[PDB]
Amino acid sequence: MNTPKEEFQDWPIVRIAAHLPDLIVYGHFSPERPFMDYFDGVLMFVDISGFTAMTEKFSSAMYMDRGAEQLVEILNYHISAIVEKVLIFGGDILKFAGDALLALWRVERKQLKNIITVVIKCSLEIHGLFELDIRVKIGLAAGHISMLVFGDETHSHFLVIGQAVDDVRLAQNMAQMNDVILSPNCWQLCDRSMIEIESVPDQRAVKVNFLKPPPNFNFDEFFTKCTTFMHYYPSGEHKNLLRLACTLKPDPELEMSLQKYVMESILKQIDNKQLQGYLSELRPVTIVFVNLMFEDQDKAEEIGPAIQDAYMHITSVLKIFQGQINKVFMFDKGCSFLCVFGFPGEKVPDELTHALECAMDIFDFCSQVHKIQTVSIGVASGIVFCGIVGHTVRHEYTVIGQKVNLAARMMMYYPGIVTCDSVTYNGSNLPAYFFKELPKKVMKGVADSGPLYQYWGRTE
Amino acid sequence: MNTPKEEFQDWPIVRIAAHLPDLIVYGHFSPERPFMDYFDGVLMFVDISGFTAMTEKFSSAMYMDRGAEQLVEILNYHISAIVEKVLIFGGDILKFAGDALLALWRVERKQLKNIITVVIKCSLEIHGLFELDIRVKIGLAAGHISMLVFGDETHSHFLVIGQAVDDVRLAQNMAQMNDVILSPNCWQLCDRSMIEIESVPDQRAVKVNFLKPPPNFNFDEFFTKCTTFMHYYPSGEHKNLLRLACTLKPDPELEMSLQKYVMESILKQIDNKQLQGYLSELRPVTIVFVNLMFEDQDKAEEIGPAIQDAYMHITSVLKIFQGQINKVFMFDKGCSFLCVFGFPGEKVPDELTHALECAMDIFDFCSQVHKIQTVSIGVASGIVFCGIVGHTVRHEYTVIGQKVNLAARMMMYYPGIVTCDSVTYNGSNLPAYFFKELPKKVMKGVADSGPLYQYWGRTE
Amino acid sequence: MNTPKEEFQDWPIVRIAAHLPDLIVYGHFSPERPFMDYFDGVLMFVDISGFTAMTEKFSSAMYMDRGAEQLVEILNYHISAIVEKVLIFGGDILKFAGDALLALWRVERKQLKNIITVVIKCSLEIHGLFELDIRVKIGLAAGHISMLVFGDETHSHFLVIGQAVDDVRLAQNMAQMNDVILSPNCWQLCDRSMIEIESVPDQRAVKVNFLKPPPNFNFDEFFTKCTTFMHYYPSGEHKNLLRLACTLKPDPELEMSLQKYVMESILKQIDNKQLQGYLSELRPVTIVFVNLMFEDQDKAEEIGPAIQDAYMHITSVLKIFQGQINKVFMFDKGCSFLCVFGFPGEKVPDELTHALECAMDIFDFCSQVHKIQTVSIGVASGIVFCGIVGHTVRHEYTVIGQKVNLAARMMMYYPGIVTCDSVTYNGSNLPAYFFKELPKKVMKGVADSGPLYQYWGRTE
Ligand SMILES: Nc1ncnc2c1ncn2[C@@H]1O[C@@H]2COP(=O)(O)O[C@H]2[C@H]1O
Ligand SMILES: Nc1ncnc2c1ncn2[C@@H]1O[C@@H]2COP(=O)(O)O[C@H]2[C@H]1O
Ligand SMILES: Nc1ncnc2c1ncn2[C@@H]1O[C@@H]2COP(=O)(O)O[C@H]2[C@H]1O
Ligand SMILES: Nc1ncnc2c1ncn2[C@@H]1O[C@@H]2COP(=O)(O)O[C@H]2[C@H]1O
Ligand SMILES: Nc1ncnc2c1ncn2[C@@H]1O[C@@H]2COP(=O)(O)O[C@H]2[C@H]1O
Ligand SMILES: Nc1ncnc2c1ncn2[C@@H]1O[C@@H]2COP(=O)(O)O[C@H]2[C@H]1O
Repeated sequence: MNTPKEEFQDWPIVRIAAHLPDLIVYGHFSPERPFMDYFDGVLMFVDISGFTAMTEKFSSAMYMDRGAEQLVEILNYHISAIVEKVLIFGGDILKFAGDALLALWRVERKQLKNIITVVIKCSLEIHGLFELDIRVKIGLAAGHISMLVFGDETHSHFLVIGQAVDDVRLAQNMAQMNDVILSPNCWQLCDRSMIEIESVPDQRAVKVNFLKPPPNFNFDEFFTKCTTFMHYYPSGEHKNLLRLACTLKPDPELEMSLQKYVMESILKQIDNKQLQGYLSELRPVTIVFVNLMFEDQDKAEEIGPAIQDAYMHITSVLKIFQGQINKVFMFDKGCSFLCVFGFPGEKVPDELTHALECAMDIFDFCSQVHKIQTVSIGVASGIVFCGIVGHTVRHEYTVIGQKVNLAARMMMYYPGIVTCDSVTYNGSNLPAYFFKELPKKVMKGVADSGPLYQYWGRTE
Repeated sequence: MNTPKEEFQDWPIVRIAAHLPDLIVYGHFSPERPFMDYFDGVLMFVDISGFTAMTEKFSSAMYMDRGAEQLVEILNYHISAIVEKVLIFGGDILKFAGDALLALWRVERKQLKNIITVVIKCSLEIHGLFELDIRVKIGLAAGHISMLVFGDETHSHFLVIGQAVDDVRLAQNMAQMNDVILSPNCWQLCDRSMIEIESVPDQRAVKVNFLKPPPNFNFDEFFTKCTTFMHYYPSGEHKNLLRLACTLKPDPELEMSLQKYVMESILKQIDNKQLQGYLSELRPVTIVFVNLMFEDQDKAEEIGPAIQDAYMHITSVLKIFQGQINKVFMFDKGCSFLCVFGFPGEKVPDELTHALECAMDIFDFCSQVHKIQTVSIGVASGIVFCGIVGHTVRHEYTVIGQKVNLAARMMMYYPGIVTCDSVTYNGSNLPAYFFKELPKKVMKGVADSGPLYQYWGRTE
Repeated sequence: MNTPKEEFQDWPIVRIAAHLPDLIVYGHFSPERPFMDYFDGVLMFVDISGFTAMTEKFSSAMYMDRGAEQLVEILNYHISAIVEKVLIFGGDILKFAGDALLALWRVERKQLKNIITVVIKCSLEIHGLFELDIRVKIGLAAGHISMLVFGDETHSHFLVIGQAVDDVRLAQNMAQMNDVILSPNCWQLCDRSMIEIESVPDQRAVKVNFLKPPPNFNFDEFFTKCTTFMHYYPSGEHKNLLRLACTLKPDPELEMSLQKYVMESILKQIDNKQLQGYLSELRPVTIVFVNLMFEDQDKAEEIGPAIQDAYMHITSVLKIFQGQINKVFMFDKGCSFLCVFGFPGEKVPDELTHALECAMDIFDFCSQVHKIQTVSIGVASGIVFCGIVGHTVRHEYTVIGQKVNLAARMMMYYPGIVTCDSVTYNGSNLPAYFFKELPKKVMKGVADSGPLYQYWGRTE
């Protein structure tokens, strides 16, 4: 009797699971919204620099209208290699945002010290692959982490929250190219007998210099000990897989739960109802970047109800005005929603007007949600890259472009108002007195923004 | 000199062959129609219960318009596992019908006894995989089998015929969930020293209790002996394949012959001229289920010419009225054609009227074909699942739905007339006196049919 | 720590590289046009006979509108096997033209003798696979070879040039079915102690009879020695691949260079923006076969500037009149461009008129380019097969059909004018006095051409 090969089965549930972390795939938590949970872990925030500028260059004539295809290929080639290292070192990729990603090693509190060594080693190997003018910067944090899941009956979103989350962002932002930086708490919890560091001027964070293993040390054996504490590390018969999620079996209840996190146009491609090619594009869109600031953004039980309330109105007005939520994350200050008008299927003239009216509506509503202290929204319009970024086994739809960065910076440097760029202002069919021309601010990461405006709105 | 890997070649002929049994793929018989051949074998009829009800539930809002995708995935996950067991035990899957399938072990007469043991073991392992409220029922028969091939210059269809065929259906219909039932002849021919059974009240068929191997028995060694008699069992260099048909090589004469069995829209997908996704759908259709009854339905030489004659008119009127033959099989009483109006590409309003006029035409013509004793047709309209069901190496296009079952039951419980359901009646643009409202019958497998009607037709 | 499988990555650059030889993929030469380089090598020209006639037959009703699909499958099955042998013996496939291909073993001059033995062995094994009424004929040449690359800022084309190139064509044209013929120079350079031959009446070329290895000879060991001189032979960790090009890594500069050789509609399919199926078709087109003759067609430095100049005008007028360059090669006499009107996306009525006006324009312009001695153009219209031919790892878009051959023969047998077939003449919307009915010539490879015409043009 034969024992024939089992071909890998690439069921729709497995293709769905590529777009999600283990934290959600194996989370089995309540469908109630907001849902909050609490755990401990180590966070790694990896940023490739230089892709934002490459994006502008891939629009030029030299790429012969295959700029989107060439961009996603070279990006995925590099990002895939980082993803592989994260996964092989036992991490869970939570989200991709442009040319960056955020990874988590969730463990019980007593194992944080040893897992931090693992993550530092991972980071140093990652820094290694990049010895294309592209550099990698890495921020690490460790400690208490909260998770929020918010959404409605057909869509779900998650976020991680708390000091470790704020810390990992602060750390990555101080990093110079090729630095691995540790949060203050990460450095207080780490195995100091092995991690040689250098102080960072005016900061309590530190920079990793090198690993200094002791005499009998064997990283393989140590790693193996750490894998006792890693619930989903592929092992035994599945030690040849990058993710346990590759073995997920059809299960309609689980699939119903997981698909709510994934955009409809992505589900269409998963379902072989649309060609793979059409989601990689360089196309004119409007970014609407919404920031909600709270009194205490480390306190999920306070902020979760507010984010949910805001989300319920945001999703509804986006639907009216033809926009979509591409990504949500916690900033240094606030919960941000990266919203996009014009992407795969949704398109118009008056797209600009709609973006601005939608922004004002979100501003007016969210400003009155309990516990939201300040709302800020930046609106910018131009050619941006849209596509699936990452590795075959772990990837997400994301946007990359100078206008994405400009909207984010606008929302940060002009808090409490709705701002737009010049493309949006000039292009909109709105009268000029609905706007106010603003003082020009020098903005981290922005060469020349062009004139900027506040959308003051219809009256006053 | 290198000896590089040969990648599996997934030629169009191999993709075609997935839709057909070895009986046709390696049959090399005459292109004349009708063509009849005669052999012996063991039949297995496997029915999954519960999918029909799942179908109705996958239309509900909870599935978020991915009901067809979710249904076919969970169905294929389960059906694939049954297919694998059948193939590994040496069987040939003849056809899929909804959530059921029919498999054949063709052997010389002296080997029936030993092959029945093989098939019983297979069935018990199948019953095993299912220890989703889904149960499996299995009917087994053995003896003389006839095959009919009928068709025209561009389409071919096959059927198996005779007492063993009637028996395998009777056996499966007495089975309670999880039973394996043997036909009377199967039980008379089997190795009684090993097969422990229980009598079935008012029946000569029996139910399998267990296998009772004797002292020196080794199933592997026994199976190996049986494989001497199995012409296409994958072996040697190809022992890692589920089917020898996976090695089929391009051959335009053979492909021309085999494609005649496969629907045009399936050939389009095989040819990479249409996306895979679009054939899985939950869509409103009309089923027209035609039953032809004969004086002796076990006698191919009598019934073959009649089926061919009926087929020639059916295919032509279906073409006029935009219908298609989805499946043909022998019932307990008769040769049935499962015909569908509205599926992938063919669609209209007046679809209902056309279904009814086509049905009446088929009824009038077939009632006058020599040797057809009675024609019965059931017409029902609703949402039905349409898609490719089975395993990657062996699968077919089929339909599943409560309206498929209702049409089949109508045709059986109201013989000699054309009947329709209420959806079809109310929806048709035909005057009401073309119909007659019928007494309601309690019908095996039908909760509440709604009012039913006879299509009496234009005059009388 | 796991070491998971790396799945083959089928990046867009690798899919591009399938359409090109190693000569271009790893050539890294100047973007200047014309670019010429010089080397030595052995050429093999392999022709399958019989596919041209199969093409006409795959249009017949028996193929049930899947003639293109069936044709490309059976062709690729056979051609793939020839490709594999060429690659495993260390050759580089330069181009496919219909059911023929041309392969190169580039080596330093001192190694020509031993490499010729390798190529003869390859050819004898190829002749072996074909012991479908299809025969294979092989011509071999060896010596100095020039390469020309010509083109503009977005398209590139290459050619090989010189006596060895002329010789390999002459040799293949004398071959009877199943012959392997050596050019005079090939026979003068080969290892005569091992290659037994037969003279060819009125020719200095010879025919291979057999290999006569000496006593201690071991082909494997000898082959291994020869692989020292083969720059890209897959080896070590990559000894299981048919081409090193299968390992190519994303590199936007390299991809920008390589894509210029590949048709836009092919790049669309590579990019998963169009279904694979649609490029295999049997469709009515017009072939415009342009031949440029030079005083000395073995002298790249003379002819390269002329071909470039001609190309610059040809590409521009083709664009106006909706045609495309499908292939370019050196004939016995001249550089020929195989141009096609009507293929995937480009289509009209007046297609015929346009083909003829485009032809006349090319004729008038190219006749005045310095060093072009004579221009000849044949225009023929009918159903031709268009599709990707070859192996998964090495294939190209090409056309096959009796009308392709007829246009080529017209251009050769009626030099110095523009000729057309009867389909083109009758179909064109041009007045009859724009033409001249020509004497009928018996033409190598042409049963009955129908009446032929000179397109005399508007005036005289
Ligand atoms: N896809 C994306 N998702 C989120 N942010 C992005 C994306 N592309 C660019 N950016 C932002 O650009 C911002 C600039 O400031 P930061 O680097 O602190 O934070 C950065 C990101 O939030
Ligand atoms: N693993 C360690 N344990 C104790 N001290 C350390 C360790 N690694 C680095 N140091 C540092 O030795 C450093 C010398 O450089 P700094 O001035 O940056 O700050 C000093 C300490 O922070
Ligand atoms: N795809 C299908 N093909 C044939 N029959 C079907 C299908 N789906 C449901 N049924 C029928 O529903 C019928 C009800 O009665 P039986 O179970 O005896 O026979 C059953 C099948 O013939
Ligand atoms: N393999 C066998 N050989 C002989 N008798 C059998 C065998 N298996 C079961 N029996 C049964 O022993 C059974 C006791 O249960 P029943 O009353 O169902 O019917 C009786 C016989 O049919
Ligand atoms: N795709 C093709 N490319 C080039 N030539 C072709 C093709 N199909 C048929 N032919 C030609 O038919 C010609 C007839 O003469 P030759 O055999 O000398 O050269 C042959 C080829 O050039
Ligand atoms: N390898 C070889 N070395 C020398 N002579 C050869 C060799 N192979 C064949 N011959 C031939 O012996 C041949 C006898 O046949 P021909 O008349 O064709 O021409 C003669 C020579 O060309």
